[PDB]
Amino acid sequence: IFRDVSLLHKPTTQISDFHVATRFNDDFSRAVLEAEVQMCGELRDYLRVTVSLWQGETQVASGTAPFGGEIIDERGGYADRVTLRLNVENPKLWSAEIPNLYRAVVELHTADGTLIEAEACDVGFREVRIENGLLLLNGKPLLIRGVNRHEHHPLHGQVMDEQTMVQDILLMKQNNFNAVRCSHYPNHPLWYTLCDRYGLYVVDEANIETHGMVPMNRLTDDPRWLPAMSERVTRMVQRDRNHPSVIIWSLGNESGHGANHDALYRWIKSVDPSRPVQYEGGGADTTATDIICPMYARVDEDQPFPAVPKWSIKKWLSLPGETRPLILCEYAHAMGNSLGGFAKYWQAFRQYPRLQGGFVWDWVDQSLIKYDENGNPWSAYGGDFGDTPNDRQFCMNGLVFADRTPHP
Amino acid sequence: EANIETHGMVPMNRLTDDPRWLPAMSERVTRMVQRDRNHPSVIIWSLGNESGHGANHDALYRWIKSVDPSRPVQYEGGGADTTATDIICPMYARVDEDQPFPAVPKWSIKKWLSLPGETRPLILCEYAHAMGNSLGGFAKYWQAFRQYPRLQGGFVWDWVDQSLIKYDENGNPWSAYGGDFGDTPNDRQFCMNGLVFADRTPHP
Repeated sequence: IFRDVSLLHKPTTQISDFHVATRFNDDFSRAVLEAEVQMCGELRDYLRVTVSLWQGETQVASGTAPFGGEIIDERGGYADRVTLRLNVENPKLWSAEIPNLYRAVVELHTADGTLIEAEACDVGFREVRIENGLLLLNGKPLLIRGVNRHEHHPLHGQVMDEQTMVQDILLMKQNNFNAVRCSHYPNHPLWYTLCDRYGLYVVDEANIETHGMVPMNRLTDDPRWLPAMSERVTRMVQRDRNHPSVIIWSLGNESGHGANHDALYRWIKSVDPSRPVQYEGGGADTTATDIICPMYARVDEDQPFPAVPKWSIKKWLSLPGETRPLILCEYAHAMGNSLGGFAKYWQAFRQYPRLQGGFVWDWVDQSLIKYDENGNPWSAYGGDFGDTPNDRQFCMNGLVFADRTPHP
Repeated sequence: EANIETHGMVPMNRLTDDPRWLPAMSERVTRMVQRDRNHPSVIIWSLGNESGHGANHDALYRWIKSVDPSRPVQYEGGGADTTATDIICPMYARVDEDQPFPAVPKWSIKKWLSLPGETRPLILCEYAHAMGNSLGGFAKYWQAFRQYPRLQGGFVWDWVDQSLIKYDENGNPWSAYGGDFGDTPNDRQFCMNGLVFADRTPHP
């Protein structure tokens, strides 16, 4: 039990879910905030919902309505849902450069003004789109200066705390990073919130990795695993969808390419078209990814493995028929005395538009603390716990040591 | 290639964008086609050279496509990738470095292909200026050509030296060039960029 345990007391008639969405006009001078709310319990005509948008102390917009959506099909609509739309003139936009945030409050009350209960979330106005081969944020094209980060503490193992999160964030921002990839599973909830607030772009990734199968595909191509996989994707989305920092969804990691991915990718697109989906498995440019997102592709040299070659990044883009943007999910393996050639990458990124950066691999060394004959600590690695079988140093590829002290 | 080059106008477009030259231009294209269309060796039609990019080109390019869809059309003027060419066909674009002149930059060839929205093949109408002691870097080109599919080669510039024979005080011949005929104004050696000398003897 490595993350928290809580108790939540809800009213009988409550808010069961809600989502936020923001549309903009051609120049972003106007937006619409759209909130869809669903409730559970008995539906009584005196029930209302109010969604209010604050900016600080200042209420910017508010909307009130009673349950009951628009007609959706031949049987009608959702009586237990309501969608409000608030107009916001000249909204302050969220970005990693300036994390403009608003507060959204969702009140479930009766008409006489009595509050049954309230929920809330931070809201960031931003638009994410792939357009014409480019990935845009609020209309301009990003250049991702990112890194992959695992949830690792030398002392606590995989238990995360606010202090650690924050440290990481600040180091990253201080060091010129824009974004982080949740290699390779959904993170501790607070993470998104901090990113939302400090300003980092986040790629949220499903907890699915079947690297060790042969071939890699074996389960992901099997309909019998479809359900299990399905839950790893869907729940992630239902949970993190309202955070502004999340700009891209990822189907998992190194699980080859199976029909299960294709389905899940389509699912997402249907459910939340606000973000792009990416998946590297099976060659990095499959039908299950909106972005070419290889790992360890060289700048100028090709590595043409059978079935799944890794072309030089500059070349990959102009392969016949290709038009997607390219962002490396992992590049520049930072294991020990490393990072040679880092600049070559930076230069291509800067010269080719469709090369919108990448995620360095990785943030922290996954070393653990051990103690000697005199209660003296020391950094341990693969196989140091009599662990079998093991990959030794392979767990140390960070840019910073487990204590958060930097490697050169 | 059509006999049309208005390199010396300012801007380059000046006549090719003028409806009044449409007819004249038109005949330079149409007659070429009517005459050479049955030869198998001809695989691509070109609208001319260095005459910028005008509405006259667009029309003529469409004409050809209509009349003889068996071949592609190419024209470099106006940026090398206009709407009047089926192929990106720049001249002197470098392999790896960009030359971003206003209006008509010359991107590095590897980069040019992946510019957003671009999908045509790229073949250089002129590259590797073979003037005098030259051809350095030739290999860089060959290597890109070989690594990138959409880079289907190019045309070196050029075959023979455009030098002419003159005779001395004793009926001895010698190779003459720009301005050697009291010619004004002139571009001197600029007429010698061949891979072979005018006599057809090779340069190294």
